[PDB]
Amino acid sequence: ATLKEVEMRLKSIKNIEKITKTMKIVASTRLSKAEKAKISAKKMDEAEQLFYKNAE
Amino acid sequence: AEYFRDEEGQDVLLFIDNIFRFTQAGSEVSALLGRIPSAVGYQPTLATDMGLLQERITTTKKGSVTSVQAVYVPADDLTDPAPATTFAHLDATTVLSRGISELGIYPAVDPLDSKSRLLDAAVVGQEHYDVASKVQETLQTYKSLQDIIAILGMDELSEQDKLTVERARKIQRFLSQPFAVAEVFTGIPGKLVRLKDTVASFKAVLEGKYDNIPEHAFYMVGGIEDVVAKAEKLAA
Amino acid sequence: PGLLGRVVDALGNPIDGKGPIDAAGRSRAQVKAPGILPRRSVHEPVQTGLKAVDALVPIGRGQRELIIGDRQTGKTAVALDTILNQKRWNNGSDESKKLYCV
Repeated sequence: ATLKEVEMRLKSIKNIEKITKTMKIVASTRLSKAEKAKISAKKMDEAEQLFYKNAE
Repeated sequence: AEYFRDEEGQDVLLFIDNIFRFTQAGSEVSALLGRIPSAVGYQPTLATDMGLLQERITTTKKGSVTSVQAVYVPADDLTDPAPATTFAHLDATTVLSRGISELGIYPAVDPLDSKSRLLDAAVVGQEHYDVASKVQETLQTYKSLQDIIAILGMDELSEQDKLTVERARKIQRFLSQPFAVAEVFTGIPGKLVRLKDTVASFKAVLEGKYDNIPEHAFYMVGGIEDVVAKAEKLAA
Repeated sequence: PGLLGRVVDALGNPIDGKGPIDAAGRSRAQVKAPGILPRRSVHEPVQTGLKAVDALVPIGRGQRELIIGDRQTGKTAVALDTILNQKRWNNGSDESKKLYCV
Protein backbone atom coordinates (compact mmCIF):
# COMPACT_ATOMS: atom_id res chain seq x y z
CA ALA A 1 0.00 0.00 0.00
CA THR A 2 1.81 2.95 1.33
CA LEU A 3 2.59 0.70 4.25
CA LYS A 4 3.44 -2.45 2.36
CA GLU A 5 5.15 -0.71 -0.55
CA VAL A 6 7.37 1.10 1.90
CA GLU A 7 8.04 -2.16 3.69
CA MET A 8 8.89 -4.25 0.64
CA ARG A 9 11.09 -1.49 -0.74
CA LEU A 10 12.82 -1.13 2.62
CA LYS A 11 13.33 -4.89 2.66
CA SER A 12 14.89 -4.66 -0.79
CA ILE A 13 17.25 -1.93 0.46
CA LYS A 14 18.09 -4.04 3.51
CA ASN A 15 18.87 -7.08 1.35
CA ILE A 16 20.97 -4.88 -0.95
CA GLU A 17 22.89 -3.62 2.11
CA LYS A 18 23.48 -7.20 3.17
CA ILE A 19 24.75 -8.15 -0.30
CA THR A 20 27.06 -5.12 -0.55
CA LYS A 21 28.37 -5.91 2.92
CA THR A 22 28.97 -9.53 1.95
CA MET A 23 30.78 -8.61 -1.23
CA LYS A 24 33.00 -6.06 0.53
CA ILE A 25 34.20 -8.66 3.05
CA VAL A 26 34.69 -11.40 0.44
CA ALA A 27 36.54 -8.86 -1.69
CA SER A 28 38.99 -8.29 1.15
CA THR A 29 39.66 -12.05 1.37
CA ARG A 30 40.13 -12.40 -2.38
CA LEU A 31 42.26 -9.25 -2.43
CA SER A 32 44.81 -10.79 -0.09
CA LYS A 33 45.62 -13.56 -2.59
CA ALA A 34 45.74 -11.03 -5.41
CA GLU A 35 48.29 -8.79 -3.66
CA LYS A 36 50.57 -11.71 -2.89
CA ALA A 37 50.59 -12.68 -6.55
CA LYS A 38 51.31 -9.13 -7.69
CA ILE A 39 54.48 -8.94 -5.59
CA SER A 40 55.91 -12.18 -6.97
CA ALA A 41 55.05 -11.21 -10.53
CA LYS A 42 56.59 -7.75 -10.18
CA LYS A 43 59.81 -9.26 -8.85
CA MET A 44 59.96 -11.61 -11.83
CA ASP A 45 59.37 -8.63 -14.15
CA GLU A 46 62.25 -6.69 -12.60
CA ALA A 47 64.70 -9.33 -13.79
CA GLU A 48 63.57 -8.92 -17.43
CA GLN A 49 63.71 -5.16 -17.10
CA LEU A 50 67.25 -5.55 -15.76
CA PHE A 51 68.23 -6.78 -19.20
CA TYR A 52 66.26 -4.14 -21.10
CA LYS A 53 67.51 -1.20 -19.07
CA ASN A 54 71.13 -2.22 -19.11
CA ALA A 55 70.87 -3.00 -22.84
CA GLU A 56 69.51 0.47 -23.53
CA ALA B 1 -25.67 -30.48 1.19
CA GLU B 2 -26.96 -31.31 4.67
CA TYR B 3 -29.84 -33.21 3.09
CA PHE B 4 -27.41 -35.14 0.93
CA ARG B 5 -25.03 -35.80 3.81
CA ASP B 6 -27.66 -36.79 6.29
CA GLU B 7 -30.85 -37.95 4.71
CA GLU B 8 -29.55 -39.34 1.43
CA GLY B 9 -26.60 -40.56 3.45
CA GLN B 10 -24.34 -40.23 0.43
CA ASP B 11 -20.98 -38.54 0.28
CA VAL B 12 -20.96 -35.09 -1.27
CA LEU B 13 -18.36 -32.82 -2.78
CA LEU B 14 -19.52 -29.32 -2.03
CA PHE B 15 -18.15 -26.36 -3.94
CA ILE B 16 -18.81 -22.75 -3.04
CA ASP B 17 -17.52 -19.79 -5.01
CA ASN B 18 -16.24 -17.03 -4.17
CA ILE B 19 -16.46 -16.85 -0.40
CA PHE B 20 -15.00 -13.36 -0.20
CA ARG B 21 -18.33 -12.38 -1.71
CA PHE B 22 -19.90 -14.06 1.30
CA THR B 23 -17.73 -12.03 3.66
CA GLN B 24 -18.28 -8.85 1.70
CA ALA B 25 -22.01 -9.29 1.56
CA GLY B 26 -22.23 -9.72 5.28
CA SER B 27 -20.11 -6.65 5.83
CA GLU B 28 -22.51 -4.56 3.84
CA VAL B 29 -25.68 -5.60 5.58
CA SER B 30 -23.91 -5.29 8.92
CA ALA B 31 -23.53 -1.63 8.15
CA LEU B 32 -27.18 -1.49 7.23
CA LEU B 33 -28.04 -3.33 10.46
CA GLY B 34 -26.49 -0.36 12.20
CA ARG B 35 -23.64 -2.16 13.86
CA ILE B 36 -20.54 0.01 14.38
CA PRO B 37 -18.16 -1.17 11.55
CA SER B 38 -15.28 -3.41 12.66
CA ALA B 39 -11.70 -3.45 11.43
CA VAL B 40 -11.20 -2.67 7.75
CA GLY B 41 -14.95 -2.18 7.62
CA TYR B 42 -15.73 -5.87 8.11
CA GLN B 43 -18.78 -6.95 10.12
CA PRO B 44 -18.04 -7.30 13.89
CA THR B 45 -19.77 -10.65 13.66
CA LEU B 46 -17.42 -11.83 10.93
CA ALA B 47 -15.74 -14.46 13.00
CA THR B 48 -18.88 -16.12 14.23
CA ASP B 49 -20.61 -15.90 10.87
CA MET B 50 -17.69 -17.51 9.07
CA GLY B 51 -17.64 -20.00 11.88
CA LEU B 52 -21.28 -20.89 11.40
CA LEU B 53 -20.71 -21.64 7.76
CA GLN B 54 -17.56 -23.65 8.26
CA GLU B 55 -18.72 -25.49 11.36
CA ARG B 56 -21.91 -26.54 9.60
CA ILE B 57 -19.76 -28.18 6.91
CA THR B 58 -18.22 -31.28 8.45
CA THR B 59 -17.85 -35.03 8.01
CA THR B 60 -20.20 -36.56 10.54
CA LYS B 61 -20.98 -40.22 11.09
CA LYS B 62 -23.97 -39.57 8.82
CA GLY B 63 -22.00 -38.53 5.77
CA SER B 64 -18.95 -36.81 4.43
CA VAL B 65 -18.83 -33.60 2.47
CA THR B 66 -15.73 -32.46 0.72
CA SER B 67 -16.00 -28.71 0.40
CA VAL B 68 -13.83 -26.78 -2.00
CA GLN B 69 -14.30 -23.10 -1.27
CA ALA B 70 -12.89 -20.38 -3.48
CA VAL B 71 -11.61 -17.27 -1.74
CA TYR B 72 -10.54 -14.02 -3.36
CA VAL B 73 -7.79 -12.35 -1.48
CA PRO B 74 -8.36 -8.62 -1.98
CA ALA B 75 -5.35 -7.12 -3.74
CA ASP B 76 -3.49 -10.36 -2.93
CA ASP B 77 -2.93 -9.26 0.67
CA LEU B 78 -3.67 -12.27 2.81
CA THR B 79 -3.00 -10.06 5.81
CA ASP B 80 -6.36 -8.44 4.99
CA PRO B 81 -8.75 -9.60 7.74
CA ALA B 82 -11.25 -11.26 5.48
CA PRO B 83 -8.85 -13.80 3.95
CA ALA B 84 -7.01 -14.10 7.24
CA THR B 85 -10.14 -15.10 9.15
CA THR B 86 -10.98 -17.66 6.50
CA PHE B 87 -7.36 -18.85 6.42
CA ALA B 88 -7.64 -20.52 9.79
CA HIS B 89 -11.02 -22.04 9.21
CA LEU B 90 -10.12 -24.10 6.09
CA ASP B 91 -8.31 -27.43 6.41
CA ALA B 92 -6.26 -27.67 3.23
CA THR B 93 -5.09 -24.30 2.03
CA THR B 94 -3.81 -23.75 -1.49
CA VAL B 95 -2.60 -20.38 -2.68
CA LEU B 96 -2.71 -19.42 -6.34
CA SER B 97 -0.30 -16.55 -6.81
CA ARG B 98 -0.04 -13.79 -9.41
CA GLY B 99 3.67 -14.37 -9.85
CA ILE B 100 3.40 -18.03 -10.81
CA SER B 101 0.58 -17.20 -13.22
CA GLU B 102 2.82 -14.51 -14.70
CA LEU B 103 5.68 -17.01 -15.01
CA GLY B 104 3.31 -18.70 -17.45
CA ILE B 105 2.91 -21.61 -15.12
CA TYR B 106 -0.69 -22.67 -15.07
CA PRO B 107 -1.62 -24.10 -12.41
CA ALA B 108 -0.87 -20.83 -10.65
CA VAL B 109 -0.34 -22.66 -7.32
CA ASP B 110 2.41 -21.11 -5.17
CA PRO B 111 4.52 -24.16 -4.36
CA LEU B 112 6.17 -22.89 -1.19
CA ASP B 113 2.89 -21.47 0.06
CA SER B 114 0.70 -24.52 -0.02
CA LYS B 115 0.09 -26.30 3.22
CA SER B 116 -2.30 -29.11 3.88
CA ARG B 117 -3.32 -30.74 7.13
CA LEU B 118 -2.65 -34.10 5.58
CA LEU B 119 0.90 -33.81 4.43
CA ASP B 120 2.22 -35.54 7.56
CA ALA B 121 4.82 -38.15 6.79
CA ALA B 122 2.86 -41.09 8.11
CA VAL B 123 -0.36 -40.01 6.45
CA VAL B 124 0.99 -39.54 2.93
CA GLY B 125 3.57 -42.29 3.32
CA GLN B 126 7.25 -41.82 4.02
CA GLU B 127 8.30 -41.93 0.39
CA HIS B 128 5.80 -39.27 -0.64
CA TYR B 129 6.91 -37.15 2.25
CA ASP B 130 10.60 -37.48 1.54
CA VAL B 131 10.23 -36.68 -2.15
CA ALA B 132 8.12 -33.65 -1.37
CA SER B 133 10.51 -32.54 1.34
CA LYS B 134 13.32 -32.57 -1.16
CA VAL B 135 11.21 -30.51 -3.58
CA GLN B 136 10.45 -27.96 -0.91
CA GLU B 137 14.07 -27.48 0.06
CA THR B 138 15.17 -27.25 -3.57
CA LEU B 139 12.63 -24.60 -4.49
CA GLN B 140 13.20 -22.63 -1.31
CA THR B 141 16.92 -22.68 -2.04
CA TYR B 142 16.21 -21.47 -5.56
CA LYS B 143 14.24 -18.55 -4.23
CA SER B 144 16.88 -17.63 -1.67
CA LEU B 145 19.55 -17.80 -4.37
CA GLN B 146 17.33 -15.88 -6.82
CA ASP B 147 18.33 -12.52 -5.30
CA ILE B 148 21.99 -13.51 -5.47
CA ILE B 149 21.59 -14.49 -9.16
CA ALA B 150 19.85 -11.15 -9.67
CA ILE B 151 22.75 -8.94 -8.66
CA LEU B 152 25.84 -11.13 -8.47
CA GLY B 153 24.88 -13.41 -11.35
CA MET B 154 24.80 -17.18 -11.38
CA ASP B 155 28.57 -17.43 -11.87
CA GLU B 156 29.38 -16.53 -8.25
CA LEU B 157 27.32 -19.42 -6.84
CA SER B 158 28.65 -22.76 -5.62
CA GLU B 159 28.96 -25.64 -8.07
CA GLN B 160 26.44 -27.56 -5.99
CA ASP B 161 24.22 -24.48 -5.98
CA LYS B 162 24.46 -24.13 -9.76
CA LEU B 163 23.25 -27.70 -10.21
CA THR B 164 20.48 -27.06 -7.66
CA VAL B 165 19.41 -23.93 -9.58
CA GLU B 166 19.34 -25.93 -12.80
CA ARG B 167 17.18 -28.61 -11.22
CA ALA B 168 14.93 -25.95 -9.70
CA ARG B 169 14.24 -24.33 -13.04
CA LYS B 170 13.43 -27.76 -14.44
CA ILE B 171 11.22 -28.59 -11.45
CA GLN B 172 9.56 -25.19 -11.74
CA ARG B 173 8.32 -26.01 -15.20
CA PHE B 174 7.80 -29.65 -14.27
CA LEU B 175 4.95 -28.36 -12.10
CA SER B 176 3.16 -27.19 -15.26
CA GLN B 177 0.35 -29.40 -16.44
CA PRO B 178 -2.22 -28.39 -19.06
CA PHE B 179 -5.80 -28.48 -17.77
CA ALA B 180 -8.61 -30.50 -19.34
CA VAL B 181 -10.80 -27.40 -19.10
CA ALA B 182 -8.10 -25.44 -20.91
CA GLU B 183 -8.61 -27.38 -24.05
CA VAL B 184 -10.49 -24.16 -24.67
CA PHE B 185 -8.13 -21.76 -22.94
CA THR B 186 -4.88 -23.16 -24.34
CA GLY B 187 -6.18 -25.98 -26.53
CA ILE B 188 -3.58 -28.37 -25.13
CA PRO B 189 -4.93 -31.82 -24.10
CA GLY B 190 -5.44 -32.14 -20.33
CA LYS B 191 -3.67 -34.66 -18.15
CA LEU B 192 -4.58 -36.71 -15.10
CA VAL B 193 -1.43 -38.13 -13.57
CA ARG B 194 -1.71 -40.97 -11.05
CA LEU B 195 -0.55 -40.11 -7.56
CA LYS B 196 2.05 -42.85 -7.35
CA ASP B 197 3.27 -41.97 -10.81
CA THR B 198 3.79 -38.36 -9.82
CA VAL B 199 5.82 -39.38 -6.75
CA ALA B 200 7.97 -41.59 -8.91
CA SER B 201 8.39 -39.03 -11.65
CA PHE B 202 9.38 -36.26 -9.28
CA LYS B 203 11.80 -38.63 -7.58
CA ALA B 204 13.62 -39.19 -10.86
CA VAL B 205 14.02 -35.46 -11.45
CA LEU B 206 15.37 -34.87 -7.94
CA GLU B 207 17.82 -37.72 -8.37
CA GLY B 208 18.88 -35.88 -11.51
CA LYS B 209 18.13 -38.78 -13.80
CA TYR B 210 16.81 -36.18 -16.21
CA ASP B 211 19.57 -33.57 -15.95
CA ASN B 212 20.20 -34.29 -19.63
CA ILE B 213 16.73 -32.87 -20.42
CA PRO B 214 16.24 -29.17 -21.36
CA GLU B 215 13.96 -26.90 -19.31
CA HIS B 216 11.23 -26.49 -21.93
CA ALA B 217 10.87 -30.28 -22.12
CA PHE B 218 9.42 -30.11 -18.62
CA TYR B 219 6.94 -27.34 -19.57
CA MET B 220 3.29 -28.51 -19.71
CA VAL B 221 4.11 -32.21 -19.64
CA GLY B 222 2.44 -35.00 -17.69
CA GLY B 223 4.25 -38.00 -16.21
CA ILE B 224 7.81 -39.23 -16.64
CA GLU B 225 6.93 -40.65 -20.05
CA ASP B 226 5.87 -37.20 -21.20
CA VAL B 227 9.03 -35.50 -19.90
CA VAL B 228 11.08 -37.89 -22.03
CA ALA B 229 8.76 -37.65 -25.02
CA LYS B 230 8.70 -33.86 -25.10
CA ALA B 231 12.48 -33.94 -24.80
CA GLU B 232 12.73 -36.13 -27.89
CA LYS B 233 10.30 -33.91 -29.76
CA LEU B 234 12.20 -30.75 -28.87
CA ALA B 235 15.50 -32.42 -29.73
CA ALA B 236 14.24 -32.65 -33.29
CA PRO C 1 -9.41 -32.84 40.85
CA GLY C 2 -11.86 -34.83 38.77
CA LEU C 3 -11.80 -32.73 35.62
CA LEU C 4 -8.87 -34.83 34.42
CA GLY C 5 -9.86 -36.70 31.28
CA ARG C 6 -12.81 -34.47 30.51
CA VAL C 7 -13.23 -32.48 27.34
CA VAL C 8 -15.72 -29.92 28.58
CA ASP C 9 -17.31 -26.92 26.98
CA ALA C 10 -17.00 -23.47 28.53
CA LEU C 11 -20.23 -23.93 30.52
CA GLY C 12 -18.71 -26.97 32.15
CA ASN C 13 -20.73 -29.67 30.48
CA PRO C 14 -18.69 -32.57 29.11
CA ILE C 15 -18.79 -32.33 25.34
CA ASP C 16 -17.07 -35.67 25.15
CA GLY C 17 -20.03 -36.88 27.24
CA LYS C 18 -17.92 -38.59 29.90
CA GLY C 19 -20.81 -37.95 32.29
CA PRO C 20 -21.30 -35.50 35.18
CA ILE C 21 -18.14 -33.65 36.17
CA ASP C 22 -16.34 -34.78 39.31
CA ALA C 23 -15.41 -31.54 40.95
CA ALA C 24 -14.94 -30.29 44.46
CA GLY C 25 -16.12 -26.72 44.00
CA ARG C 26 -17.66 -24.33 41.55
CA SER C 27 -15.50 -21.21 41.62
CA ARG C 28 -15.99 -17.76 40.13
CA ALA C 29 -14.04 -16.92 37.00
CA GLN C 30 -13.69 -13.31 38.04
CA VAL C 31 -11.18 -14.39 40.71
CA LYS C 32 -8.12 -12.15 41.07
CA ALA C 33 -4.36 -12.70 40.73
CA PRO C 34 -2.08 -13.88 43.59
CA GLY C 35 -0.53 -11.02 45.60
CA ILE C 36 3.06 -9.81 45.76
CA LEU C 37 3.73 -11.65 48.99
CA PRO C 38 1.98 -14.81 47.80
CA ARG C 39 4.58 -15.34 45.01
CA ARG C 40 7.96 -17.07 45.10
CA SER C 41 10.78 -16.91 42.59
CA VAL C 42 10.66 -19.44 39.77
CA HIS C 43 13.36 -22.07 39.87
CA GLU C 44 11.59 -25.37 39.48
CA PRO C 45 12.48 -26.77 36.02
CA VAL C 46 9.99 -28.02 33.53
CA GLN C 47 11.20 -29.75 30.40
CA THR C 48 9.13 -29.55 27.25
CA GLY C 49 11.08 -32.30 25.47
CA LEU C 50 12.08 -29.92 22.71
CA LYS C 51 15.83 -29.59 22.60
CA ALA C 52 15.82 -26.04 21.40
CA VAL C 53 13.20 -24.90 23.88
CA ASP C 54 14.85 -26.57 26.81
CA ALA C 55 18.27 -25.17 26.15
CA LEU C 56 17.85 -21.99 24.20
CA VAL C 57 14.87 -20.70 26.18
CA PRO C 58 14.59 -22.81 29.36
CA ILE C 59 11.13 -22.80 30.99
CA GLY C 60 10.31 -23.06 34.68
CA ARG C 61 7.11 -23.61 36.53
CA GLY C 62 4.72 -20.72 37.07
CA GLN C 63 6.29 -19.03 34.04
CA ARG C 64 4.34 -17.09 31.42
CA GLU C 65 6.40 -17.27 28.26
CA LEU C 66 4.66 -16.31 25.05
CA ILE C 67 4.45 -18.43 21.92
CA ILE C 68 3.88 -15.70 19.41
CA GLY C 69 4.29 -16.77 15.81
CA ASP C 70 3.21 -16.95 12.18
CA ARG C 71 -0.30 -17.87 11.14
CA GLN C 72 -1.27 -21.53 10.76
CA THR C 73 2.24 -22.91 10.91
CA GLY C 74 0.72 -25.66 13.07
CA LYS C 75 1.37 -23.31 15.91
CA THR C 76 -0.69 -25.60 18.03
CA ALA C 77 1.65 -28.44 17.07
CA VAL C 78 4.64 -26.81 18.73
CA ALA C 79 2.58 -26.28 21.83
CA LEU C 80 1.09 -29.76 21.81
CA ASP C 81 4.58 -31.24 21.94
CA THR C 82 5.13 -29.73 25.38
CA ILE C 83 2.00 -31.49 26.63
CA LEU C 84 3.26 -34.80 25.26
CA ASN C 85 6.64 -34.61 27.02
CA GLN C 86 4.86 -34.09 30.31
CA LYS C 87 3.82 -37.75 30.01
CA ARG C 88 7.31 -38.80 31.13
CA TRP C 89 7.30 -36.82 34.35
CA ASN C 90 3.56 -37.28 34.84
CA ASN C 91 3.64 -41.08 34.77
CA GLY C 92 5.74 -40.90 37.93
CA SER C 93 4.18 -40.66 41.39
CA ASP C 94 6.24 -37.69 42.61
CA GLU C 95 3.77 -34.86 42.81
CA SER C 96 6.56 -32.38 42.23
CA LYS C 97 6.86 -33.99 38.80
CA LYS C 98 3.12 -34.15 38.06
CA LEU C 99 2.04 -31.39 35.70
CA TYR C 100 -1.70 -31.67 35.15
CA CYS C 101 -2.03 -30.01 31.78
CA VAL C 102 -4.98 -27.93 30.57
